Amino acid sequence: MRECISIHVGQAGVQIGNACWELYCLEHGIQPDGQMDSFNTFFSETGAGKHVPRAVFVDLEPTVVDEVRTGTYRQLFHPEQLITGKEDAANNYARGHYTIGKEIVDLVLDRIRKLADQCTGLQGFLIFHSFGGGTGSGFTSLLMERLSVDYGKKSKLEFAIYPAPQVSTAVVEPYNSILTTHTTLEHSDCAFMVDNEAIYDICRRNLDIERPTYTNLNRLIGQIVSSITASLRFDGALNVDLTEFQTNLVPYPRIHFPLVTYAPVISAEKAYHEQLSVAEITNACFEPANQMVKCDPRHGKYMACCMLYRGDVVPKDVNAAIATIKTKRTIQFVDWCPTGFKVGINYQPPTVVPGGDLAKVQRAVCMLSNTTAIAEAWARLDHKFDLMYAKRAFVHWYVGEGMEEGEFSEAREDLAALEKDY
Amino acid sequence: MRECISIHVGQAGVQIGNACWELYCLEHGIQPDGQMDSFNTFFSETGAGKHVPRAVFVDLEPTVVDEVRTGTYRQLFHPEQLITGKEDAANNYARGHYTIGKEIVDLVLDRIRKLADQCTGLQGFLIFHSFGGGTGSGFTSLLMERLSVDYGKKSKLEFAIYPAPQVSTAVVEPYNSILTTHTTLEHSDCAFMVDNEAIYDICRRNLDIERPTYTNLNRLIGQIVSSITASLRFDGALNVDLTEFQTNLVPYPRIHFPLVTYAPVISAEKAYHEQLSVAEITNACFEPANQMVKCDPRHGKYMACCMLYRGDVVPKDVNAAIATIKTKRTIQFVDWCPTGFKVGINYQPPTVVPGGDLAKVQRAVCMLSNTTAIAEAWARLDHKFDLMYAKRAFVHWYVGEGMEEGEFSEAREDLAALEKDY
Amino acid sequence: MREIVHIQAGQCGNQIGAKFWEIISDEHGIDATGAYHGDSDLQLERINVYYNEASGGKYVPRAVLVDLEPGTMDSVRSGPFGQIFRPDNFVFGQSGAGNNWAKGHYTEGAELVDSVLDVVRKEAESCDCLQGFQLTHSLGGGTGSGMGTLLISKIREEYPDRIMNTYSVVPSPKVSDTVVEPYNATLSVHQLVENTDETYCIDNEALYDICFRTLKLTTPTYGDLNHLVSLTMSGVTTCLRFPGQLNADLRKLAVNMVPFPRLHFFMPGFAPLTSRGSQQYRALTVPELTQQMFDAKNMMAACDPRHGRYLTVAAIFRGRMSMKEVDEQMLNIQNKNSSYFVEWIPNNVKTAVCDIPPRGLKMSATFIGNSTAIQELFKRISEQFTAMFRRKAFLHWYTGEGMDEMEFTEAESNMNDLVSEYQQYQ
Ligand SMILES: Nc1nc2c(ncn2[C@@H]2O[C@H](COP(=O)(O)OP(=O)(O)OP(=O)(O)O)[C@@H](O)[C@H]2O)c(=O)[nH]1
Ligand SMILES: Nc1nc2c(ncn2[C@@H]2O[C@H](COP(=O)(O)OP(=O)(O)OP(=O)(O)O)[C@@H](O)[C@H]2O)c(=O)[nH]1
Ligand SMILES: Nc1nc2c(ncn2[C@@H]2O[C@H](COP(=O)(O)OP(=O)(O)OP(O)(O)=S)[C@@H](O)[C@H]2O)c(=O)[nH]1
Repeated sequence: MRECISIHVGQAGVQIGNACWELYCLEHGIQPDGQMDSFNTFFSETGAGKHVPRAVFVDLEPTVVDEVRTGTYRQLFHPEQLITGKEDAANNYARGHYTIGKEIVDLVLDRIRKLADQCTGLQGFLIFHSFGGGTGSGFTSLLMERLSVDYGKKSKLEFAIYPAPQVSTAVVEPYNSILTTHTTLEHSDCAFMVDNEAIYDICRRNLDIERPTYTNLNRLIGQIVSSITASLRFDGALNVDLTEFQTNLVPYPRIHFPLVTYAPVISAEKAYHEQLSVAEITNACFEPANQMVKCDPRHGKYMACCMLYRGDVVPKDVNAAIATIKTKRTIQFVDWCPTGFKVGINYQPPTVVPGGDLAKVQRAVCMLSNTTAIAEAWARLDHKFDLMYAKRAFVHWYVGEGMEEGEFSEAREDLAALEKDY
Repeated sequence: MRECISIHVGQAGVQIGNACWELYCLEHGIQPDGQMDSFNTFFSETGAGKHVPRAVFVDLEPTVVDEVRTGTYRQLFHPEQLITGKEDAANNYARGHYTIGKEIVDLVLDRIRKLADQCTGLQGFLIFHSFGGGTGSGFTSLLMERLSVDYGKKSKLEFAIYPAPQVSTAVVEPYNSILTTHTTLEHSDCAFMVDNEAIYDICRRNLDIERPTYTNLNRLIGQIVSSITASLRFDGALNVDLTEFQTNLVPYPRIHFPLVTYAPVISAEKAYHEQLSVAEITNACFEPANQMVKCDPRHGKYMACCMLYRGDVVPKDVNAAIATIKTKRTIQFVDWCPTGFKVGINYQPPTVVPGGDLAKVQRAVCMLSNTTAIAEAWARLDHKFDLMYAKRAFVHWYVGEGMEEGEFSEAREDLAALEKDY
Repeated sequence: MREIVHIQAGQCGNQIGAKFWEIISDEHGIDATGAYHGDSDLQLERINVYYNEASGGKYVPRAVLVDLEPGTMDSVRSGPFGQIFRPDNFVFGQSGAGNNWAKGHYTEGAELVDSVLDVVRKEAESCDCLQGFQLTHSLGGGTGSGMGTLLISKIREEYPDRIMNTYSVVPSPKVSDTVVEPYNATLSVHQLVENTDETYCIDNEALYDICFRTLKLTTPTYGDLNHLVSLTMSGVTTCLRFPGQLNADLRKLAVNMVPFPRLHFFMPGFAPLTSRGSQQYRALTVPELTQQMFDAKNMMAACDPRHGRYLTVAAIFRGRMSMKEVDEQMLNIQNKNSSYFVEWIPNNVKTAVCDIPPRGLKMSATFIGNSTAIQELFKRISEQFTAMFRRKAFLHWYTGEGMDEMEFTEAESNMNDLVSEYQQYQ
């Protein structure tokens, strides 16, 4: 026995946390109130037939928190773990990092500290947020360094909604993205991808949902986190811990930004049309378009590859499929990283939702790597930042939060050094 | 056995001395009259159950002295240690330095000399005053050089109320500030910060006192001096003397202006909301906004850092917290000063007042350093002096006290040389 | 939560605010008296932003009515939905500035500033959190511009952190309704460059031509202008008032539209706008709107953006569609309108969607864009001001109210600097 803590900041973070808790509740049979020992990794035993999520819901705006506290799962969540803000940063990293974040970071730090107090087997921290959101950038970053300074070497996992190259809710998104990336770089143990446009494209072409909604995105995150945490929440042939995830993909602290991909995303009518075998599902998932990242991995080199099989998957078939994956030349690896393969097998089949896009299947695989194509996105973001900051636009907004342009500039050069480190 | 002498000049100095003596009396259980051996560092044993403060209260105006001699602590203070003036300098350094100060410096010099006569273990001198006040600048400076010439190398500690960049009671404050700084620079062993605006901001945001009063400021000084003098007034694991304070932070006589900060400043209702651990309180105190100085220390380099823990604080936890403070890059130090850390541990918990803003706590830490950000304030003051003296305004007031503009100019260049010495 | 206080100046401003209020009563399911009858919880969940908690299950608009004459006062109160306003919000003068900025700002504004500040402070304090303000007035009129300037100055000196927008009505270049209206526009803009965070410029002749041609009406009236105004109204404020998959507010738009503090003038937009025998035949799809987003026909403030360059574009949508179509449409808009767009502001389209469509339309689209086309309008205003100030004509009316020469000189210098900066951006 062991536990983990999930952190949700901003609208995207709150929605993601709610969806993930919906998964964890329906997978273990939790009714909306909390009733009917691996489920203790995310829920706490007190009283009689009771469980509550080990999470904190915080946002500078109370709209999403109000929406959460109006669902049928009010009884499921403790009221005190929901935090309501008053002044949304409005896509401003500095606003949510200094003006409102500094006076509300205390209660959250403080009581996630108790969440660790009753969880002596705290494996790590889960963070869900968005770069585009000013709250989800600033408050998330500051609480990230607060976690680092209050816990030391404790493992921490970040799930960030990176704005897409052509999808941006706010035009000031480069400022928030660069600022948060420079601020939390040294402490970000592992940060993933989310490309909204790639999610929409995959849903429209794979699930063939011409009119999807953010619920599809919500379980897109939900199924990813479920596949990641199945090892901790269910036994398997070779379970994988959170520590090994950062051990394999962080030989150097500078590069800790791996991309994620799921296989498969198939509707029930199309699930009738295809049953999964290891070779086909892996080679489909390794296909660049199947990746939920809008960056072709074949442009650069591959760091490492991690497989997360769940269900009735034969390890020998895994080895054979992975080998025949290796031999083909569409896949290339760095010279000094010949053997960077870790496989995690779990016996728990992926869980379905009623009325969901995904189809109920006994087996699945999670696609886990850090390709060099992320450098393309980083360079494009840096170029956009240079263009839109060259005339110094929207800077006065961050100035009114009380800093001058210097920190913007050296964050730009820090991220440039990160980009050229490849 | 040993003693120390506290000097109070001007309205601010008199109020500060009164507040500090209130602390020293309530900490040791002194009733307003003086009754019920470490308390002998500030009080003298004569007769039966008697103690009186080892202090001199002097001001060019008798308003504050009259206010002091009308409180319930008339019996506590000897009448003869209160000095009443007749002509306040009215925010004029020259007036209080020549016109009225020169004919009343004699009795005070003279009888603080007896205060040293019966105190053979005189550790040093404590001086409390204000740069903005003409009395607290001129008379304080002249008595400072008189102390230097009548005692030689005796340690002397100065507590000055430096006017804030945007808070100034008098518009002629640059004249008094520059003049006193140039006059007492060579003899000022150690001078601190007081920023009134920073005090108000911290009280309004940390203590959440929307309507504070100068009593909060009075114990802001009172708690600072108590934390400084706890080593002399109470034993500890590693007590620190006044001499070591100037030994560590004055490798060169030019730079002897360290800033001070306390941790924490938390009300009783918020004290219910947070209990102190070493890592969190230190990292909060090192935060620039927690500093009671309106200068961001991250602009420049750090000279040295001194910790003054009081209460049940583990030295091993101190070392671990200080190390993890060192590793993080928000803190930087000069190349030729790698090891500038001194830690003073005391077993006496900080003392509370009834009806006070601070909450009664068994442990506290005092934040003690000399950052380069003081150069920013010095440069801004010099620039304001240049602007408001360029047309030679308010100079005739100092002329009527009988000097020409030259000394103003070379004081300006002396402080410019001090500024560029960084 | 995020309460917004409405202040209306001038007869046109009062009519516009009233029409807004009936439109909000439609959108939120409020009858002519104030009772709620909406069929969905979404209308009444965020009713507190524009309404207050009234006893007896009622709601009253958070409005402030200001005028120097009670003629339009009585017409508005006796008109439709006049009982939904308490008599206290109606404060009026008795002299009338007579289309004079100086009179309405100093002579008659002296005894109205106290009343307007008292009522706005009452509205601010009686609410939970005032997110911002919205003002409507006409720059062509003299009194309304003076009230606009005075109120923005008092708000800036009282609530410097609370942003707002001003929906001023710039006089039409083609028609000189008032001889001294160039002075009114001069002083109003000189105060707007200084007391307003962002401003939408609404020009008459453009909406007149839209009603004439796009709507195909042979008898355009003030009613249709107020209707389209209320559509702009709802289009901007629906993201805050109604739930959305991409939630937005006035603060988001202000952050996305203001690159420099003096560069804050934008030109609002609405679509689709089609008649009965075209709507049943037109395509009720996004492309029919994206061909309508960028056009000099359905264009709001009479200066062609094609001559200049767009600064950035904001697009809010209300209906039932997916989001990727919007993103690819915006990308195509860039691809084809690259010359008309700015090269150094990539992806300058601000995309947000409100879930709830307006009453009676399953889409409406509000085009919030900024272009250097307003440079032409400002330059023409400046040259007109120079033309009839060189002759020193009609200066006596202003100088009799405590006016001065070089004051107008720095006013015209401020517009000169503004137009020079806009040209430099171009
Ligand atoms: N993938 C995904 N992203 C979402 C979802 N909801 C919101 N987002 C992200 O949120 C961004 C919009 O801004 P928010 O993060 O909501 O900002 P906010 O919550 O208002 O916080 P502030 O900007 O500080 O006021 C978009 O760019 C999305 O990337 C969702 O359901 N799925
Ligand atoms: N922090 C703090 N400062 C004080 C307090 N009381 C007075 N001061 C300082 O005193 C200054 C006002 O001038 P004074 O020092 O009182 O001058 P004075 O006592 O009249 O002496 P002269 O100017 O020579 O007449 C202010 O700028 C404050 O900085 C206090 O209670 N707390
Ligand atoms: N769109 C629209 N414009 C209007 C309406 N009423 C008046 N206007 C325009 O406003 C301009 C006059 O502004 P107005 O507010 O009447 O000046 P005023 O200063 O307030 O007039 P007065 O009170 O001193 S007499 C005219 O050019 C007219 O076209 C209206 O109901 N809708």
